[PDB]
Amino acid sequence: DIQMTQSPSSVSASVGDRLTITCRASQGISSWLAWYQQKPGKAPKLLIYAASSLQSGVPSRFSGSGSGTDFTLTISSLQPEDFATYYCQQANSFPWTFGQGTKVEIKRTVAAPSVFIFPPSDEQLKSGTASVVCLLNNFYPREAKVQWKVDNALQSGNSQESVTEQDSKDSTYSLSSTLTLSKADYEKHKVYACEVTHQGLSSPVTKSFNRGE
Amino acid sequence: EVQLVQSGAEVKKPGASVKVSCKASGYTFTGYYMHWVRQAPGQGLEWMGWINPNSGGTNYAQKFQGRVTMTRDTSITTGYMELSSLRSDDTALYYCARVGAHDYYDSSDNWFDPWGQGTLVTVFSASTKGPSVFPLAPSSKSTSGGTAALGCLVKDYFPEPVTVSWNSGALTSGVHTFPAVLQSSGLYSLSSVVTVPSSSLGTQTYICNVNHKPSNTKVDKKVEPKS
Ligand SMILES: [Cl-]
Ligand SMILES: [Cl-]
Ligand SMILES: [Cl-]
Repeated sequence: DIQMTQSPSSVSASVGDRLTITCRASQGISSWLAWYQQKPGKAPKLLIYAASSLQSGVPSRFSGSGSGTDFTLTISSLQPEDFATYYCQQANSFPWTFGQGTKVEIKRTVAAPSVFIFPPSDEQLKSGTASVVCLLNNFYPREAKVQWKVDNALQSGNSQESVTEQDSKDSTYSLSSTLTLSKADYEKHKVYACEVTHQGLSSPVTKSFNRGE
Repeated sequence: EVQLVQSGAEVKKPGASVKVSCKASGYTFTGYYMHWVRQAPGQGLEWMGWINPNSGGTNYAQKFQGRVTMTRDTSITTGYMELSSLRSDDTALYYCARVGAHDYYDSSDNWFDPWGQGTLVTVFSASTKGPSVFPLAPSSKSTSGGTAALGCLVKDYFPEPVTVSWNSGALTSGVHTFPAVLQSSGLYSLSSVVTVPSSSLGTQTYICNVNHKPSNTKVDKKVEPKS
């Protein structure tokens, strides 16, 4: 079988940069090479085929070059929506095989989060559980610290976080932290607070609410 | 429009079989091969085989030979991929893709285009469980500088995935649907949020459309400010 070796495995670049991604075949495949883009949550999409032909409808900043064993995908002017994983693929011989993929990430300016907090819904409380959600919206870089305080007591062991992939329009992250308690424990305290620390904030930001108000 | 629409995600026990379908529309069905490609956790892509829907002939990657069967039903322009004796590392996103021919690289027809949306097959002994959907209501504590945040919490489901749309697809700007977390119970949870003008919470309607296909759960939840 033909092995396809892609490099680099990942690259961080700025909007407007020229980016090059390489793919090396283990043997000569002439021009039987394609490049695909896989955006988050989506199927791959053909960008370039026959090493250098542009697929209809694909922005022309994506171009390909090379023949034989060494191939290059070029993005001439990187855009935020180019955050994606790119794969080469040979069609010279079955089995058709792919490179391991190159993850493209976008560098941008610092952006402070907007912070929102949600008490549990009355519907959920009826079921016996209280989920309290803290949202950090549209920040950069990804490093962020979320601390839960319940009646000014720092919490540990009862929250989970999830972060989005970089946004396709502004390259920021968003993050949810969910504090989960029994309805009984929830009803034993008044003040629920989410304290956010991030490079874009001069001082930590706290969003809080009093249970039942 | 040329499109390939695949069947929904499924959980299957180790040793069982799964049969994924790929409904083609908008092109001459017998005029293109249908290929299958799968994507494991490490996001590598792995070609599985093809079916020629005109002749019915197939060709499978040696890795899946004896375990995969590709078939088609021309009368409903649908292809199928059945993978038997499922094992833990068969957990993957399975894609169908259209390929025009295998002998002329210079044509755009003769590469994977388009692809189906993928079908997540989870190989595990646990039973399917549908999610609960709770509102994340906009309030004074989720309103900063003229913008309000609101959302839906989608809790306690198995296996992945759930999809969330807003207002049946008409609301996409500012939506963030978070990657699922694995709870200690073994069930998944995620939230989907959107930011909107605070000025119009009284006049706009915000409904999250939650789909968990493994359990045939579809939930539309209206999210409104709490009185
Ligand atoms: Cl060679
Ligand atoms: Cl409520
Ligand atoms: Cl509306």
